[PDB]
Amino acid sequence: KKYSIGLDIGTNSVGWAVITDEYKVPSKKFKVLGNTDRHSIKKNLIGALLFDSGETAEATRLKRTARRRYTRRKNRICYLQEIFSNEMAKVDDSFFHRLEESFLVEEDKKHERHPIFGNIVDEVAYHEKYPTIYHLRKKLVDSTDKADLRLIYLALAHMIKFRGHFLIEGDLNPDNSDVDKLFIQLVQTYNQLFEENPINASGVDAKAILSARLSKSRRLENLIAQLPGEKKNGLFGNLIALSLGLTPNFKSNFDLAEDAKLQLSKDTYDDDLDNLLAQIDLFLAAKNLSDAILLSDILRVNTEITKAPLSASMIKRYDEHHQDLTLLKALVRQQLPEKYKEIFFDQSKNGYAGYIDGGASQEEFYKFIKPILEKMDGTEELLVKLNREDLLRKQRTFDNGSIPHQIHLGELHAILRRQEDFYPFLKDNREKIEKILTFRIPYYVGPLARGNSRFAWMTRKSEETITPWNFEEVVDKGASAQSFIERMTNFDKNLPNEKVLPKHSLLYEYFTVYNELTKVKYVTEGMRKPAFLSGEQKKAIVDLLFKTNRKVTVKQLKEDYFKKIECFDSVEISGVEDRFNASLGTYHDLLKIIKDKDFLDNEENEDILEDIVLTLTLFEDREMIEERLKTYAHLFDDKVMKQLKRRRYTGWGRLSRKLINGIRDKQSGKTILDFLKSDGFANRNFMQLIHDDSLTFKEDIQKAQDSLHEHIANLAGSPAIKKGILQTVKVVDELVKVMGRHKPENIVIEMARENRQITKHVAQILDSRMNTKYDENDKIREVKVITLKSKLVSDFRKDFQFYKVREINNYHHAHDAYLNAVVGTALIKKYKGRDFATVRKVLSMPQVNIVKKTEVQTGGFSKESILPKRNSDKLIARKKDWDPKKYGGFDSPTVAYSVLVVAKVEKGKSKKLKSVKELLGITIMERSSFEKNPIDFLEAKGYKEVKKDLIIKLPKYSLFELENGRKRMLASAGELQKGNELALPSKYVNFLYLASHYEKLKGSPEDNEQKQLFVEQHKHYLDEIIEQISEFSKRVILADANLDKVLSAYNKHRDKPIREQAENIIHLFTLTNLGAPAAFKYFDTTIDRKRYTSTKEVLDATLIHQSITGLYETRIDLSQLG
RNA sequence: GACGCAUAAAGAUGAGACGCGUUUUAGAGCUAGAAAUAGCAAGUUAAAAUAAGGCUAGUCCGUUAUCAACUUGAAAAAGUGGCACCGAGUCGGUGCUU
DNA sequence: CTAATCGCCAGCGTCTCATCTAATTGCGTCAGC
DNA sequence: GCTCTGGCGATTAG
Repeated sequence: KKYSIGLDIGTNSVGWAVITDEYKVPSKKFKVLGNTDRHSIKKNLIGALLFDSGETAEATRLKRTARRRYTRRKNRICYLQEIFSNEMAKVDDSFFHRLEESFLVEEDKKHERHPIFGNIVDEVAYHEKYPTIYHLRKKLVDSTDKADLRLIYLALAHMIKFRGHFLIEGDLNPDNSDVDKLFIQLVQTYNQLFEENPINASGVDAKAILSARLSKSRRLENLIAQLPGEKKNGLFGNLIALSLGLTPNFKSNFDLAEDAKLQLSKDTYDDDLDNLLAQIDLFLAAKNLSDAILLSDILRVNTEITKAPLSASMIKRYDEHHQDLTLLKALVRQQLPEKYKEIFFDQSKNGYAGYIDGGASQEEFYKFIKPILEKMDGTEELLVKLNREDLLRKQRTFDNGSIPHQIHLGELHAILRRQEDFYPFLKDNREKIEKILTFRIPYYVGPLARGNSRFAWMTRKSEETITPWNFEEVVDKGASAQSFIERMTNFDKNLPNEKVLPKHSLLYEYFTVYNELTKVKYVTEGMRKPAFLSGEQKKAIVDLLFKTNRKVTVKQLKEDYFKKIECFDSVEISGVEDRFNASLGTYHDLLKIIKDKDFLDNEENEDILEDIVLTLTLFEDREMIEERLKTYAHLFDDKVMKQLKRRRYTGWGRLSRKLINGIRDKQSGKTILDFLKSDGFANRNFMQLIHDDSLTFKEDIQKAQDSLHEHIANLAGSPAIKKGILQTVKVVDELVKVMGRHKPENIVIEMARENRQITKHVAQILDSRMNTKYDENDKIREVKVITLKSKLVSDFRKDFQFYKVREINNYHHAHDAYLNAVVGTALIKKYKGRDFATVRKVLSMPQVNIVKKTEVQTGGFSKESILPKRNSDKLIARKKDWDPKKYGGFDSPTVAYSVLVVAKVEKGKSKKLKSVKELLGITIMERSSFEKNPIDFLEAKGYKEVKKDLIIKLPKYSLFELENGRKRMLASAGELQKGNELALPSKYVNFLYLASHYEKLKGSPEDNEQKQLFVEQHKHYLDEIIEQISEFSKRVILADANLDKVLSAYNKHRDKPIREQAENIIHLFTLTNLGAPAAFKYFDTTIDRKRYTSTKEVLDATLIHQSITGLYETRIDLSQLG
């Protein structure tokens, strides 16, 4: 007996079929186990498996990072307390305790209920003097009197905890930048640097610069309007750098210095001055103007007598808010009394009371209040403010996302420099506080673990706790920046032990250029066939036409080389379009940088180069590059080092160094490069050298050279296709096992992926898994593995009237797999099947094995939102001591699996034990506690005298079978899902597909009237379809109300055309599809869903255990338990 | 079938940081009143938590992938279910055979 | 003191750095013959 | 040669 397997792979399904030799599906008699009353089930060999798609590991990553940002921040404050503790032991020895316990309710506090002062009068006075924290910060910055230590700590902690962003490097001075009339100093500097009496346009001032946007479309208009220049730099060649930075890196005018090379504000300025000193300013005022623009974009109050602009801006905002509020209140009271209580007392709307106490944002408040004041009188200023987002604003909003940290730090400095006079400790350890504020872990060091994390790579120099003060004396920076890169680069395919070489490297470029050049097929009149060049000619031509220029075309090789002879016009070439795809770029760059010849041509020096290009590829910071290059300082001049350290390379190659240079034969003593250079009159390239038996370069690879999951998990692609592939691999294995341990003859695969290599990998995996019997001479193909496109099956489907609709049932996966197998087997035989009646019989079969994979749930504990306190038993505590009846908490957890527990429980007024049997919900949070010791766990839950052996665990999608062939799957401890299929006969499906798509052609225009005539003489199929649906829904669905609503809805619309009627009959199958109930739409009526919330009807049913294929089964009669 | 150079649109993993949002508490409400109530005044901020927690005690870990039942085995992992013919409402009927 | 109904709710925006994959073009190779 | 779908708080009725 010989058979064949057909498969169809997807993201949420897989379909399998087995055909013997005539496109016929066999049938067999399998046996069942358990305490039931069955012994044999007759099953057909075709079906599908259904699961739910996997998901990427990105979201989890984000959560992890967020965690790491709350562990460090809480430390950032604790350090500060360590510096204040002793001093704070003298003023109030309970300040920190109250700050810690402020969250608890009034009764759980073991101290006073006022955090700061411990009094009522002092607290009220403090809140009255400083309405906000910004008043306190500005007062501490600007005043000169002795303050209280508590206020200093509060201000410092508020600045340390919220510390701005780190996107700008350098120094920023708000005092010298808030004055935006500096442009006159720019004009006078421009006049003094270039004496030609420049002209300018009067009318453009600081405010016009303020309104300018980052988009160059408005920037060009601003620059042409502000000054009509006299030269290229005047128009836009220089002012762009002054306004924002020299973003272009190409010469706009020769007069800048020589060319244009400056960039924006980063760590490059300290070297970019080398561009200007050679051509000695506007470059100093450019920074001031750019800083002025970028700082006045966010700050309104310019500095006159204050060193704190941010606090002044916030105070001004607060005062304007108060004034606008009182004016609006008075006017609204005077002109529209009826709306008053609607806007200032109701929290359920978007009024002012819903803006402060409710949950509305600025946009909703403005959109709700604009029409209210639109029809009023005396609302011009408020209306114009509402269009600029300045009406009744708050201090802490989203717009604060663009505050640099260099602002915050500035204020901190001031707050110390005064109060250090009265407190010696502040002067003693000011630098500690600054370092606490402005310390960040570099992105190339990562976590600071001690070998217990699978994410870290850091290497230490000693053994001691790591703090911001002794960071650079415990951790190692070069050894960490090296491992940050060495843990991601590829290995050499030929030898899986060596690291690859950087893409730009002298050895690698030599290999590439010689490999390309050695196969030149030059032809001449005298020599009719393409010969191969000799070693000395290559050695001459490489330096003649490669070490002097980087780019060479065909003309250069045809003319320049043959100048010594007369055959320059008689040599023709082939295999090159117009140039060579190789160059000695690194050689030319090092020649320009070093300006020396012998150091590059000498072989003995190449080792040094092998490091000079290595570091320039690994590191990215200037400091570490300089530290590594310090070793070779004496080799070149200081100017040479300064110009060299500005060169950066990226990328990596694919061939290591041990293979290109370092391995040689024992009978020749030459390396691959040597042979490729001087093979002789007949030359061979890398591919011919490596795959050669005359020299011992083959066996070296063989002597230089595993579970399934760890090999699957290394493919490239989305995890969904990986899940599908892993399922298919096991489906094939079980199918092989079932039918007598005889391997198939063909396997036909078809992929279907959406957002020609994954198919080649799956085919490789299956072929390597199947072909094991290895011959001894050379290689045997016991089985084949065919690959098929998706067009052929679709054409065979749409040509012979084998239509399909996906809304009826889940039977189309198996039919697709069967058709794939049939078409492939037929097609690989001739180098359109026969007896189509067999195909129709197979596709009209009522028995197909559809199984849904059972799974235990994983994920988050419960819903992420925190709910207000209320008296209920569904609230989950947030910490252990926070009782949800006083602080709120989470609700609606997620269950992992359920358990069938049978035992006694006290009940009734008599307080007596009664036998009971119920399900239970073991949440994700409680899984470990149950699995560690179940008996105690569910004895503390209420039950007692529990039988140990009768406990059964039921994952999601467990299958129960009830009376009259009614199947329900399980979804939770208190909900069920439908589990049956509808097997509609083929003729109804064929008619129903043709009725739809009525207005659009399906084939030739001359062969379409027959389909119409068919639909008019078979119009009366709709009643039969409705009767079929009604009978099925009466037998297995039990949805009488929805069914008799659907019946009336259909009966009311019998006069509509056929197209709409059929297109809406298609919509009615949502009532009978398995899975979760869903709401569908008829013509105009809407039908709501019916959900099964009672799970007590499956405790007397039969529990079915199923295999992945679905043919092996186990049945348990639950009526005998108890 | 696989390997080394010449290409412009998407993804897939890991690291370092900002700005909001939500819960509880603090910021003394007044007057007419027997009562349920009514009239007025105020509103912009701060503290703590941000998966319950763990031991290996780190300025570290805790939402990805894997998962029918029974027998052996801590785990790794290994094993367990007859064949032909006629038919078709979720699979039946007949004949050999352990 | 439980079973059939109808209805409402679910955390979200942004910035820097590094390493891998891959479909088609033309280049010359092996695998084989 | 060449190859979306479970939880939760209300309603009236057996």
